[PDB]
Amino acid sequence: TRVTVVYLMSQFMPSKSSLALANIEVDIGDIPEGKTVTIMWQGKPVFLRKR
Amino acid sequence: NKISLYRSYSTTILLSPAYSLGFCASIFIVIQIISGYILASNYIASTNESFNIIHNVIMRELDTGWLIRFNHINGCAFLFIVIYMHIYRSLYHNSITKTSVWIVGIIMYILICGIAFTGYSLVYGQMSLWAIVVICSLVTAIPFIGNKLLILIWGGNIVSSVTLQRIFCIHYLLPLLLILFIIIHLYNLHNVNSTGDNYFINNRYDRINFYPLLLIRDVFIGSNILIIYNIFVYYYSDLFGHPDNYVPANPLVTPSEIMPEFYLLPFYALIRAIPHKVLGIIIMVLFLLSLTNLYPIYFIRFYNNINILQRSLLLLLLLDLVIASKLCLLINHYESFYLLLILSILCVLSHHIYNTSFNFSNSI
Amino acid sequence: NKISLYRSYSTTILLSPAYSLGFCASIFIVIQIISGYILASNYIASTNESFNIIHNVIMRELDTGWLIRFNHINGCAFLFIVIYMHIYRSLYHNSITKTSVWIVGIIMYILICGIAFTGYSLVYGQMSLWAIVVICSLVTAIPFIGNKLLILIWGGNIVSSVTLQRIFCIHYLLPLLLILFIIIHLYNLHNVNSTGDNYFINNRYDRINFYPLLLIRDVFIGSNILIIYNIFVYYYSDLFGHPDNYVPANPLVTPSEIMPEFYLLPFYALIRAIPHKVLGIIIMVLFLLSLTNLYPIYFIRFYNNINILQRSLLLLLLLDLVIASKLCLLINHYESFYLLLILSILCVLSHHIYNTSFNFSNSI
Amino acid sequence: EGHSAYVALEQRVNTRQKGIIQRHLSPYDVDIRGNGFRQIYRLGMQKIRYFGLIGTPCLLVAGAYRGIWVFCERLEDERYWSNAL
Amino acid sequence: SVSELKLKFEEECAHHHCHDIVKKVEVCEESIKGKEGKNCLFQHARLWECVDHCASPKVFALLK
Amino acid sequence: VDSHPPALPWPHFQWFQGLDWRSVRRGKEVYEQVFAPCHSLSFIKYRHFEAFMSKEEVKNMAASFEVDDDPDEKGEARKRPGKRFDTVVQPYKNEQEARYANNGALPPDLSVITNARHGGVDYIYALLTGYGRPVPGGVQLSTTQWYNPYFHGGIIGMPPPLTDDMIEYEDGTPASVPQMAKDVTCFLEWCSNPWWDERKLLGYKTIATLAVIAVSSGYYNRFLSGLWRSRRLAFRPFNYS
Amino acid sequence: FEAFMSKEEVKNMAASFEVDDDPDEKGEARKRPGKRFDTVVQPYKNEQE
Amino acid sequence: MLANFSRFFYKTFLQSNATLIPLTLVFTYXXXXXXXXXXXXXXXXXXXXXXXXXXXXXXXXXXXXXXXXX
Ligand code: HEC
Ligand code: HEM
Ligand code: HEM
Ligand code: HEM
Ligand code: HEM
Repeated sequence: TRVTVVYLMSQFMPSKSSLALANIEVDIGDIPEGKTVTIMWQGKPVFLRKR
Repeated sequence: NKISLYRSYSTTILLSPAYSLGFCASIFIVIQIISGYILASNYIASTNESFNIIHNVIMRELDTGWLIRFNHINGCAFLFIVIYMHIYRSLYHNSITKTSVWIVGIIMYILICGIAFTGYSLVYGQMSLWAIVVICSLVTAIPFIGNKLLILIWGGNIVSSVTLQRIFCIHYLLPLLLILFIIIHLYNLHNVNSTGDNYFINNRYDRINFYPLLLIRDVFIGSNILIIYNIFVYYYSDLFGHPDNYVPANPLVTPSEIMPEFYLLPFYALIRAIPHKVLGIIIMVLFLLSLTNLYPIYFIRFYNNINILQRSLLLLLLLDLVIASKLCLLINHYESFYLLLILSILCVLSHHIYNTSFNFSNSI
Repeated sequence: NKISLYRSYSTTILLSPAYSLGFCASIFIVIQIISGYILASNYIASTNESFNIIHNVIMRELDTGWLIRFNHINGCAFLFIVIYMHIYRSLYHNSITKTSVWIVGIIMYILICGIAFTGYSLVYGQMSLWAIVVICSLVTAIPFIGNKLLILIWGGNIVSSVTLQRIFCIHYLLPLLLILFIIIHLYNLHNVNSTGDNYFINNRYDRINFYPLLLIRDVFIGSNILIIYNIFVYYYSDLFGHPDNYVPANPLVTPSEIMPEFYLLPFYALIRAIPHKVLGIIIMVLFLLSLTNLYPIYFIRFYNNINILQRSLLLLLLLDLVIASKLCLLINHYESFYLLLILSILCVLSHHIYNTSFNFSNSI
Repeated sequence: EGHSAYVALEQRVNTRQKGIIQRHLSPYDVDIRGNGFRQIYRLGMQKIRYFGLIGTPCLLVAGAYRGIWVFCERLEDERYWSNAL
Repeated sequence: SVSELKLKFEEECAHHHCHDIVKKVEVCEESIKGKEGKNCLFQHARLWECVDHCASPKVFALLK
Repeated sequence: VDSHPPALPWPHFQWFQGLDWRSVRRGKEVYEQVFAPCHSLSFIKYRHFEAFMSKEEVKNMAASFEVDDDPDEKGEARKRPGKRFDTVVQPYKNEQEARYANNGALPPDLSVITNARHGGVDYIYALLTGYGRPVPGGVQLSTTQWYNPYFHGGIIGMPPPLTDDMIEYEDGTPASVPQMAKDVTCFLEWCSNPWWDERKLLGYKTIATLAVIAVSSGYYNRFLSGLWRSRRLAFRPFNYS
Repeated sequence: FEAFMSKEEVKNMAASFEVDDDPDEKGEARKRPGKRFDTVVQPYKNEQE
Repeated sequence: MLANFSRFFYKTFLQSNATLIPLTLVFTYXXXXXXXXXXXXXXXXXXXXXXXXXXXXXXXXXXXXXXXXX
């Protein structure tokens, strides 16, 4: 019963694909001081600024 | 044996036309079931092509898919109107004494609220998306599991096609459980009979055959109610809706005002009048649980009569609920109305449905 | 009152392990309901996304979506196997005397055949599409209103997305009506009780309490049959299927051999063995209607006992049905098997279930 | 249970019972192995005899069908091997 | 290479376990000469089904 | 009817045994170097290869290709190196294009191929190692048709895809035609059923647990039946002359 | 538009525009004149544009 | 047989649900969930070890390193 409940519930967890786009990493050693760079992440464009 | 059909069940002569509200509610349940089954046979649940197939395929390619959709919307609205009148009548005539009928009714009310919410979600418009977002954010306040549970419910960090598919399946399933609970509702009522205008213990010589007199009365009242209902399906088809739901949902853009359907506003008010999220959730659960009559269980309790004071306070309850809904939606631009919203909510939370004989006793 | 729980229902002591087939069928109905509800929460019905959303989303994006799908498939197959064993036992022990139970069971059997067919239609593969086409070609043979009827069934001249969506709604809806019919089945049985190995009229001193002995026996037999079931789920997942259903549907190409699932093959045989399409339709309808016990109604009929000749003939009926299924599949290439196909079908149609006491009478 | 069709039947048909004595042992005083091998043997023999009886017509008809099946199968093999299709 | 061994095994199996099928397919080859619309696809399919029953597994055991 | 594929002992058709994963690696190599341009794997993504390949190897393999990106700020189309989450590259733009590059034939998608053919893995093996046989009499073969006795009808539009020493395996195993056929069949078995080992393992666990439950419940049923299996009856006699 | 216009006028209006067609023999892309059953022409390729 | 042991065992564990329930939970965990399940898992992993995915990945990294040195 325990494993069956856990398994039926696990059918409702996030899909592996959604777990692949959730985390991304950017290289901050490329942007110089005072420059803002735009990237893509989960559709919403993201600004990285060297404040 | 036609005679045996007439005498199968008998009731009191004091059934005013106000006792057809259950029949009207059943009519609108039937209309909802049929129109929803017709809609679901043309529906695809997915963020890509949900809003499109409602507005471009169902409405504009079928002969009267528009009429089906309008029937469904206004049937939900009128089902809630009739249920509210039904509850108000049952409170007026002290029908809390029909314990089993009342408890099944409250369960059915909760189910129908859930059905309405999950249905409104399926139109992947701006209002649907952001109502889901707000409700699920209220889910996030539970101690020690708000984020795990929220992720499980949504299937991710964001509403998506899997969320739409879950909602579609739940919306399809729940109304059938609702039909079963309606059957149980009527079974209990037949077991304990009806109250009428006044309560009397009548022998068989003072009761009348249910059929066909009350069936014909039900037909008459249902005909009038359907006239009133069709005056809205054909001439005010979006009076109960919000125009922002005719905009395809943008997860990046939030609407100016997020207002639920008019039959959920009271609940929304409870959320807005309680600054603490956990306290708001607790108050919501306690409210829904206190509408029932599950305690005391083994202590001896019985119900006495109802009086003019209680009926006047019932009118006050109605007033407070309506004002609370309106104010809850107004407070987004006008901060001074918080006083009146809180006052109305407080007045609602302290309304006596059952006068407890335990108010009077002595001390050891 | 635990004692009152024990004695609420009593049965005979002659319930051999063969009388747990109803419980096994209940287990598989539960499995199908749960698996189907989980699948539907991830399913989109269309000709552009259906096949893809099963093999690319359900079975590869979830942790054990493949396991859920295999459960659904093999649970359908084993439900049919157990139901056939249930029917065979009912015929062996002359359980047609339980008139209410038998009629409800036949209704449930027809409903389950419909559910299985509509579900198999949802995998928009080659076999699904072409089975739909063949069955509908059977439909269009109705005199007068056939062609129009077909259009209404398909919503067009071909199988399309709307066809898949209505099939999905039907597949979702029907199993719940099946649940209600199972409840009625059990209610009637508890009204008339179980036959057992032999029929006796027992007073309360000769009967035993149902709970918990028969529940424990049901658990034991259910665990054994679940072992057998799971052997197929994990190691023979595709044994009860045709590989051509893993090819996405191609309306321009017909498969070499169109064959239905093993549990519908007998019906298919009844169509291959009757050259005239209208005659085949009529004979299928008469076959289904004749499995029931709805005639005579107001003529006095009662049931006698069953004997060894009848049991041997029942075994012969099983043999003939199996042979007919295999031959109706084999006739596509080899035309000399029509002789044995027709012989087996004629033998099946001439099997006596109820021994007509009217066989013997005198003329005026 | 008192309002059931089988209870009604037993009340209509059977008399008011009298003079019946039943003895039951608690399962804690009964050995599960007590009558195991004897019952296994007896039931196996009974089922062997009974299935030998009621299975004979099916066996005979299956033999006839096997003859027909062999004939048709080899006829069709001969047809295919000679391009007579 | 394993391909040469495969061809050798196929020849051995054809001439030692499907000799009757070989004779039959040779017989049917003569029959279709001149006839219009006739082919030996079925007979050759039977031959190559018989041959691979014995030849194919052996080769399958010689590869990693 | 066509030739029935022989039944061969595959390592994953054995007791307590699963996919080889060495055959799967080598079959991935053969897929990359042979039939990547002709056939497609619509259901396989680069991150799926992180089962027999290392994370960095998968990352480099993904970056080796180009994928469509979101349109430019002016709406212009773009290309972008692939990532883990992107589906492998399609070989053809649309079916017509495919049919034009294969002389009217359309190479099917091989994502579930072993599940889509009768006797799947064997069939595929029997299909690939069956191309050089003599053509039967009375059969007319075009310039783009070949005789394969295992294909439906005996004539196929796929040129013999495998030749000896065509691919240089990384682990040094010689790439003969039967070896490469075995490796691609194992790789396609993995593609069709990427859950083989987990399925077998869950099967063993579930059967064991159900067996425990069955033994215990059978004992308890036998115990409870003891009350009735030993019941005794006695009838008080009448007074008869 | 065949609700306040005539069939011929709607046919000419539809034919006045160019609608994407199914690819040709060699793949690629084709465009064909509009017809009654075609949707009205979009003004932009994609949201960014 | 084992009369004294039977009495002791019954009086200790089986007489009360306050101890029988913990006993059955212990049996569930230590003798079913980490004894049959995990044991079959380990056995499966051990039999099929020369063909393991881990083994394949390790050999692959080794060969890649060896090729990179040329
Ligand atoms: C020259 C391009 C090309 C290459 C390289 C190629 N194929 Fe094919 N393949 C085709 C075409 C074209 C077809 C379609 C055959 C038909 O339908 O007649 C096909 C058909 C198939 C089929 C379908 C057989 C059936 O029964 O329908 C399979 C399986 C297959 N190929 C596997 C492979 C494998 C494995 C490889 C790598 C060894 C491969 N192919 C290499 C072009 C190719
Ligand atoms: C099984 C019966 C039902 C089915 C299959 C069903 C199905 C659907 C479907 C597919 C939709 C989306 C299509 C659309 O939005 O127009 C929908 C919307 C909706 N349903 Fe139902 N429904 C059922 C019963 C009910 C019931 C009983 C209610 C209760 C009032 C209800 C309330 C709603 C609401 C409020 C909406 C959204 C209204 C809107 O479109 O703006 N449905 N339903
Ligand atoms: C689906 C919505 C509902 C339907 C279809 C429904 C239907 C009915 C019907 C047919 C009756 C008997 C006829 C009548 O007296 O009007 C009835 C009576 C009653 N219902 Fe409902 N009902 C619904 C919701 C509710 C709710 C939410 C409650 C609140 C607890 C409720 C409480 C009662 C009571 C107390 C009675 C008996 C009143 C009396 O005779 O004194 N019902 N209902
Ligand atoms: C409400 C309950 C059920 C729901 C919601 C449901 C839903 C679904 C869905 C969405 C599919 C398509 C997904 C897939 O093919 O894997 C499906 C397939 C299927 N269902 Fe159900 N189902 C239900 C009950 C049943 C029952 C009772 C049966 C009969 C035993 C059944 C038999 C099938 C079959 C045979 C298939 C196709 C098998 C295949 O994919 O090859 N379903 N069902
Ligand atoms: C979903 C499929 C079915 C389920 C779940 C089901 C369930 C049950 C159950 C639980 C019982 C009582 C336990 C037993 O005696 O085995 C039963 C008895 C019975 N069923 Fe069904 N049944 C199904 C299909 C059928 C069908 C198709 C028939 C054929 C008309 C049928 C005829 C009977 C009869 C005659 C009995 C009583 C036998 C007797 O005690 O003499 N059932 N069924």
